[PDB]
Amino acid sequence: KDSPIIEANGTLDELTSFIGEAKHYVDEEMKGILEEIQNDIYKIMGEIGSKGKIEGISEERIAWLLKLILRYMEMVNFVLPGGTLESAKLDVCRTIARRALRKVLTVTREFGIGAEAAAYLLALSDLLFLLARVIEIEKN
Amino acid sequence: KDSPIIEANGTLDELTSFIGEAKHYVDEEMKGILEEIQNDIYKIMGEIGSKGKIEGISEERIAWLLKLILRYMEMVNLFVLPGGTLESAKLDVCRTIARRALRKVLTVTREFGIGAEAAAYLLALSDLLFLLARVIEIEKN
Amino acid sequence: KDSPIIEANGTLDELTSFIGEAKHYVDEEMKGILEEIQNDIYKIMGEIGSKGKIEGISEERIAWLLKLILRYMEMVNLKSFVLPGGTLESAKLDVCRTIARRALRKVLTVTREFGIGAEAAAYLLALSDLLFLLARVIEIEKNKLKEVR
Amino acid sequence: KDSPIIEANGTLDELTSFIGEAKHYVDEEMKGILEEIQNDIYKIMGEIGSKGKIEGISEERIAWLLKLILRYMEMVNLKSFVLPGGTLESAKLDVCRTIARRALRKVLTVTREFGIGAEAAAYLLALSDLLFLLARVIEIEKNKLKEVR
Amino acid sequence: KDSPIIEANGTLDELTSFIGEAKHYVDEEMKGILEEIQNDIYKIMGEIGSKGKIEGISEERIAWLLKLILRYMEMVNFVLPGGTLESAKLDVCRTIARRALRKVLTVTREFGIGAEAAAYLLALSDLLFLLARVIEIEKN
Amino acid sequence: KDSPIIEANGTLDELTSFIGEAKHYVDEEMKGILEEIQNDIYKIMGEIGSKGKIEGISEERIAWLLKLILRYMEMVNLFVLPGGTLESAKLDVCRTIARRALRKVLTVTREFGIGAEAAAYLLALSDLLFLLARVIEIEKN
Amino acid sequence: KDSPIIEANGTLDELTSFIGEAKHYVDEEMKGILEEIQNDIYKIMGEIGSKGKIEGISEERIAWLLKLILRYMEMVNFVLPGGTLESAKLDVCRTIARRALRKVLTVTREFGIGAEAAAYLLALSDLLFLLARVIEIEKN
Amino acid sequence: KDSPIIEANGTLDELTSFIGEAKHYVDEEMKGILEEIQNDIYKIMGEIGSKGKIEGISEERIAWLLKLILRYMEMVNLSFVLPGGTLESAKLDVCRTIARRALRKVLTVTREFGIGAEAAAYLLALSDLLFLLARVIEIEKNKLK
Amino acid sequence: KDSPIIEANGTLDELTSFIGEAKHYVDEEMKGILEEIQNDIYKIMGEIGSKGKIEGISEERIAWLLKLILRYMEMVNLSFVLPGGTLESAKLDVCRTIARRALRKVLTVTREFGIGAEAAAYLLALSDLLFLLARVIEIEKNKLK
Amino acid sequence: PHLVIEATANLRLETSPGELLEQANKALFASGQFGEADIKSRFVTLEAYRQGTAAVERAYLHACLSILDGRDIATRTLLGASLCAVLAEAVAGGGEEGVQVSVEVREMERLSYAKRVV
Amino acid sequence: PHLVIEATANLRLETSPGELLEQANKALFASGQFGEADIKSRFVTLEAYRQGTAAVERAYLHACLSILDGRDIATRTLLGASLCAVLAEAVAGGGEEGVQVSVEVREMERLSYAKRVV
Amino acid sequence: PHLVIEATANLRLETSPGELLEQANKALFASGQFGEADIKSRFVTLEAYRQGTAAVERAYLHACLSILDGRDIATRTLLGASLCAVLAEAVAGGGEEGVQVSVEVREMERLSYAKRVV
Amino acid sequence: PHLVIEATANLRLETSPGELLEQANKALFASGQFGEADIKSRFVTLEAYRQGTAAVERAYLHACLSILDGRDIATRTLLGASLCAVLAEAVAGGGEEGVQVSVEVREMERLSYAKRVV
Amino acid sequence: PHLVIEATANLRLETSPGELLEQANKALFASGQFGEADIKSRFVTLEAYRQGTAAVERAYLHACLSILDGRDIATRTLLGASLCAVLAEAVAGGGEEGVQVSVEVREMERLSYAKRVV
Amino acid sequence: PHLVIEATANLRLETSPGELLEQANKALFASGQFGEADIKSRFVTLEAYRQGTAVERAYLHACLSILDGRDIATRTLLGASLCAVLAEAVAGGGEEGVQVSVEVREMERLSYAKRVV
Ligand SMILES: [N+]
Repeated sequence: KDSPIIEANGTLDELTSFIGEAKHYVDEEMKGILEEIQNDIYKIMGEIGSKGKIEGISEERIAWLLKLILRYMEMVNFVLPGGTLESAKLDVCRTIARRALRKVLTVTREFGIGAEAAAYLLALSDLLFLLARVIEIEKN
Repeated sequence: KDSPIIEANGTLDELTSFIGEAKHYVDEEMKGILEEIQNDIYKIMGEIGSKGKIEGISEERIAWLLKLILRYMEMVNLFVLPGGTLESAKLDVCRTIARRALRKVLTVTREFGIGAEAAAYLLALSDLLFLLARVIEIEKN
Repeated sequence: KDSPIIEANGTLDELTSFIGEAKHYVDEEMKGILEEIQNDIYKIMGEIGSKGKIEGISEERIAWLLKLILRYMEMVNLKSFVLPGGTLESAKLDVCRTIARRALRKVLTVTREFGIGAEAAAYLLALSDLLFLLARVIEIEKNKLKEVR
Repeated sequence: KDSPIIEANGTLDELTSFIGEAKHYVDEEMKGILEEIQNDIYKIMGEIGSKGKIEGISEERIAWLLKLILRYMEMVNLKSFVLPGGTLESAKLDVCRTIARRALRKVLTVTREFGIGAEAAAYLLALSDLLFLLARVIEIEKNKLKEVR
Repeated sequence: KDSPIIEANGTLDELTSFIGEAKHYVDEEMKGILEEIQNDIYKIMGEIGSKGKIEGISEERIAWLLKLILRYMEMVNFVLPGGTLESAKLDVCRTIARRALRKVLTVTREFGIGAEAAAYLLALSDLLFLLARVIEIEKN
Repeated sequence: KDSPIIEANGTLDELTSFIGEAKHYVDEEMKGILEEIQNDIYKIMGEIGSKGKIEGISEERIAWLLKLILRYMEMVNLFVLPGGTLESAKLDVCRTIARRALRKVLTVTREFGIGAEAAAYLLALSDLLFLLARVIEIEKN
Repeated sequence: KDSPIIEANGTLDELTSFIGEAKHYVDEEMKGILEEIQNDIYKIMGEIGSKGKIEGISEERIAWLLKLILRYMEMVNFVLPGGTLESAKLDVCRTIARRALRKVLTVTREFGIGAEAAAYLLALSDLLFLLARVIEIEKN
Repeated sequence: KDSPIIEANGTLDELTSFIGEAKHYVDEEMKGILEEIQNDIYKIMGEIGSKGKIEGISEERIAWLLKLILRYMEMVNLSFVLPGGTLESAKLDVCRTIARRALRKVLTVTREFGIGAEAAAYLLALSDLLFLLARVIEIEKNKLK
Repeated sequence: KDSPIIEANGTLDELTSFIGEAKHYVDEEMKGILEEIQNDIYKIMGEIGSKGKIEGISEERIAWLLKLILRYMEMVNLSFVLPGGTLESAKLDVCRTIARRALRKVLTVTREFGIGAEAAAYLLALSDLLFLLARVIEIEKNKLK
Repeated sequence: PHLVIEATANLRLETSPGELLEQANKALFASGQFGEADIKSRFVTLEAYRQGTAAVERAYLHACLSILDGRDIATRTLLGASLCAVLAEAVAGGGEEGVQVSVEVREMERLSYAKRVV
Repeated sequence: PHLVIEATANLRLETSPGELLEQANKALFASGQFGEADIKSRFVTLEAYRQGTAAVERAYLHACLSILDGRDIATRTLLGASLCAVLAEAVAGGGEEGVQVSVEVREMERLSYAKRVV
Repeated sequence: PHLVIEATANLRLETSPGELLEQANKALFASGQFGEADIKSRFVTLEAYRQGTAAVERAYLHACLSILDGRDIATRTLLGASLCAVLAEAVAGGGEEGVQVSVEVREMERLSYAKRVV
Repeated sequence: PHLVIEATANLRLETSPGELLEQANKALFASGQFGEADIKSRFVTLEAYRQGTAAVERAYLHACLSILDGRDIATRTLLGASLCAVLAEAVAGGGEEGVQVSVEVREMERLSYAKRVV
Repeated sequence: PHLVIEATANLRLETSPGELLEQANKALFASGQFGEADIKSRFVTLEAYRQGTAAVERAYLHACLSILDGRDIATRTLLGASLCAVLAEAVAGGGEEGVQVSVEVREMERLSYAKRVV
Repeated sequence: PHLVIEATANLRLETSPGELLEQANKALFASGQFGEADIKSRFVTLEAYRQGTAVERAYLHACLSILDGRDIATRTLLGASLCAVLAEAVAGGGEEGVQVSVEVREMERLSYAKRVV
């Protein structure tokens, strides 16, 4: 397929792989959340890789991210990344999510698809920041 | 010193470093395989960094990957989420980094006409890494 | 706004995150050094993200890296090329080294297009050299040098 | 949205409209054939207008045209080039033939830029060949072949 | 003059010529309508050919098309073009009107004139579709 | 096989086909004239399709059009709407198609340096067709 | 620095120099106004020359021009430039202000800075027109 | 009068002029061969100069070069040698390099205008033949560098 | 097979062919000099033709040209003169201009591919030497135009 | 699409606001560009307004049609012309002089647009 | 940024207009793009409205978010999606069928924009 | 041109809405860009509004000027600055802190624009 | 042009190989692209073949049409489709499931092509 | 995809042509690029062959894989290398010296390609 | 390089197919483009063939496959060289002239694989 498509799909694949590594360092609630995110990323790769022929994530999936963001915002009040080993993994995933976002933005600009996926990745990176801070705050 | 060369060389360096990390999470047999792969990547970096002046990997090295691919294909019934175990997650990461390196090498091949064998190797590598990751999950669960 | 800026800032962010992970695998002195590096990267991100409007790293920060490089060169006398990741700890540093190089590539693009970030680039180059040395030192200490075949 | 798409769809639309006019000047069998062609063109417009998202004509539709072409070739044994429009009826078909060629030119532009519509193009080429034959057959039947001077 | 101008004027000339042929196959009411349209097209060619120096059609002419469209919409409830010989002529004119529209759109994009003329041609093509269907419906 | 050649050739083919239709609506004298014109167009298509390798229309053919133009100019007092009669409407259509063909041939002339005589012929043809259309309307009303 | 920056700064410098000449031909009230304008122009050159690093004129400075414009509009009801020697100087300054405006507009289009400065120069040119007419009207 | 056409025609003209000089230093057999080549070049210039309107050399002319190449090949069995072992063979080495220069010009015409492929093939074979003729003269005189 | 490489190689080939012709009109000393130059050109063609994969001429070869330039310079003390005072010197004037044509082609390769600078220096010095050799022949025969 | 019609309080109409909205929706539908259910229109009476600076009594009528981008200039112009004709015909009078009627057509960014049915 | 929410008078909401505006502002803030004090939102009830042409009872809910330009399409889309989720959840019902909820995000020209604090 | 001024209900002004609209129209005319009769302005009081998320009492004042495209950035900026000065001066106070005053200038597509005088 | 038809030995045809070639040549001539005598076709029976990895018995039929370059994609596609129709209709059966019929159209380089009549 | 394997009659293989084809098809499927049923291979023994001009006994083994276009150079190169390894391993010997094994990968034009299932 | 020569069964050659293959390889070597051991040729007799639609006809076709990278002059010369060999090898066949043709095609060098066992 097209180079921007290949690069976007590949970087999304890298993202879900790093999340797949991170989910072994968090508790069962966060593990459940990360695996839903992996399912969403797989859905996104389908849409992007097929240049929009196959449907991607719904608005509801973004709405689901917003609900979690609002939840963890309640717990979180300039810090170095990786206060703990666990939070460090989520900080890595966060930056990979932004890297995937940049790749998807190129596809959106060129091909006019993946706007919803881009929004999802942006919100995801925000959630990952929050999750990393919640872990650190619990561990003082 | 061309940017595509530098980018391809750098991303190959990143690949062998992540493989260097993963090999501490696998058994002795798999560690042996990953260290052979690290040596192959060093040879590839030599060829690309020299713009084809230095010889790269032999086709015997691609054949070696192909042998291992045929071998592990039998213990894998080919969709599941990446990172079933911590160990297999490490290999899934390496696989995606191998694909990233492949994209950079492809750019070199199209612009300078070198690294076609290297690119074939990396594509084969990425498929093997997928299989190794699935094999680990199976031999654990 | 500018894609090269965004890409450089994003990749620097990824670098300090991987360093954030690695610092839990090294000893206290190296942890202290890695955390100073995280602060330097934060300073670099502020300058790049602002296109040279907010001040970046001072030349003293580069002098600091060079001091450490000279210190650890005394401990590393390699006869050959070695495979990355002789130990788990050194592998994390090798990963950080390559990400630093990837960050350097992005910052170089910014320097050539906008004329800012040369000192930042110099810092990243020296950082990648230091990370190589630290990786090898750890492997020396545990006798885990794996020479290239 | 895309001008080549819009132009190809518009010209296909013009083709089926001229065929729509011509079919009132031919006999029942030819009318039936021309109406099948109108339906094929409608299918082609749906695919092109959607940039290959909705399925276009099947290969069987091209096989169908080829069957008719082979059938009518048996009836046409021209020794020379002929002037278009020996009769009023055949003139309408000659007009349709040239519009089909104009449609083919527009669809070819779409194929070369978007990589879709090759089968549609093949269909239009065969259609123009069939329309030539039908025009001549009518002129044979009424003995109105006007050879080029 | 300029090539896009020449092409637009020529295609408009082709349009009014095809309408001039069609008006001999319709009844007296539709004939009256088609001849008004020919007068409007002549006005448009003046504006386009003079690159905007001479005034083109007024908003009222477009308003006149809208009134007819709303009228014949009342009578008309996916069909092959050319159900009758008469309706076939109007279907031809419709497609020529769209071809003229594409040519005028190029002029509008390049020279910033003929927007009103483009709107007129779009509405005209809609009216011609309706007129073709009304004829067929009366003839069953 | 160049696109401008193909487009010019195709549009000339469309022109002679519409003339082929119109000639069934005119009297014998006019039919004779239109069939001579169809022959001229066939000769023009030969030259353009061959990129100038084959000879086109002679200047005698342009002179012939000019003779007819001077002739019919006298029975026409040169603004009226196209298609006064059904018959004249057919010629008005042919005239505009002749102009469309002229635009395509002009593109060929400017890009390949051939077809200048063909273009002059088509321009003259379009003027004659205008006159024939008006003459029909006059000889009817 | 960059050529558009150099050209904008230089033309602004030319503007304040011509104003500096003109202020010796007007009365004390207009002289006070022109010298404020020279201070504003100096502020603008700082912002433009530093490519936006140094702050330029405030909204209040534009508001100050508007107040003067509204004032002199009350006194002023197609005339040749330079009815008097004095008004001729202000007419010159007006046209130089427009020339500076064109130069600053290029900088704004290219570098995204100097929009406020451009607005100021536009309003300034209007004020200078008014001042020139007020002088002539007093002198009949 | 397109520049690549003019340059290709001009260089072919230069080639046949140098061959015309060379043929006064070779024996009668090679002189006859060189004059046939001059006639083929004349035919090639007509085709290129007319942008392919006039027919160029035939496949038979290329086959003729090949027959001579095969003939003189069995006399030559060289390591690499310095050009111009003798005055006579030096003249042929010059013609060979002019033929290659002509080939380069013709290749530009072929790539841009789609004509002259056969002509280009002819010039390539010609340069091969001229190489052989040169060595044959040197071998016969025992003057291989 | 990049066009500038092919053209540079081809023109160097033309140069060594003309030198090969010229060496049959000069005395034994200059003939020996011209043959060394032919060997250096062969080495240069290997480097350029391989896009720098094969080593080209050394600095020593340029220094050798310079030594000869200094040697023949003390024999030449010219106003400007017309080329080809004698038949023999005319042959060298031709080679000098071919060397300059070769230099131009090599310069394009250097600017585009970053190789051949030494080769270019060699060809520049060579053209200077050939100028000197030509005048020396004319001075000795008393035929300076 | 979304249509907003603004009328100064001193404007007299030949029909009710409701009837005017119905006519506008029928005209918009007659373009053939939109599904019937997608045409959403509203009418606003301006109670606090000033036209110009002169002490003259004036009334105006303005409409803003918002559509998703993607349509060409011919369509955008036809929509504005259609609406303007409907609005102008609806005007009985107002103020001490002629009534200015105007219609804008603007485009909403499709890529970022969000829509749901509850 | 400036947010306008328009609701037809026949639309039933699960919360008050006030509570809805609060939820919208919290969602906008959660994007991380804006300072708290910069989010200005307003709610409008449409009293004179028509949806379509059919004699069917319908209600709709529309929002327009206006932000200064400079943000990328990902951000603009996230803002619209966030708001659309908040609005859709707030809908209890209306009319005789489903309720169309829509959100536009538009960009204000930053270069010409004027802002002051008094 | 069309000017809309929106003020929260808790905003106190130094003058009436009417006087404010008059001042705005005089400022717009003083730009020299428009015919007197073409300047149409309206004032809206926001009854249902929320600024931010904090439990703080705040008031704001916003204006949107819509002009036909074609004018350069200098003119668009001057218009916004002129209006912003007029609005800021009109503010007496509101809420428990400073009042945010803002002005947007937007461009209407001229090619598709429709205007008539009845 | 040159046509090669390959059929697995287990493929059952409706006619002889010779008649299939005649039908293929007629279809190629009906394109109007070639002089009659220039159409050269050959048929090959494959005795050693494998399709896929499964144990199921399969038959397949493949053709490769080689033509001089210069013709457009419409012509190349029509030639392939025409040949495919002829080949498919000639298949009676073979193997234990469906028979895959496929046709490639490839282009020979015209510039370097050599042809002579002896 | 279509694979043709050509072997000189004097070439000795370790396995039957049937088994070699099965190994080749398995290797192609391991690429992950093709559906199992789409891999069609055949083996041909050459009876009239010449290699070079020397009077030395020589055997060679050659394969040509044809695939539809669209795959990148890495995939093509991998496919070639995979097949070459399989063929090389199957060689037992032949002639008086080494056996040259070669594999070409070529691309069929996808746009004009025709396929049917009967 | 790989050369395939196809001859209809009714074609009469001046020599055996083996001799023809030897002449072809010699002509190919005389191009100077290939190593002797690299030139591989094969001959095939077509037993099932049709030419045109009407008549006894014989034809002779060759396809030369070479690795890409050589210019059009070289490709055209290779084709013309083989065509001369093939044409001269025809003694007759059929009731009319014998069409002889040669294609030169290019194999993609980047993806090409080769090994010596
Ligand atoms: N070929």
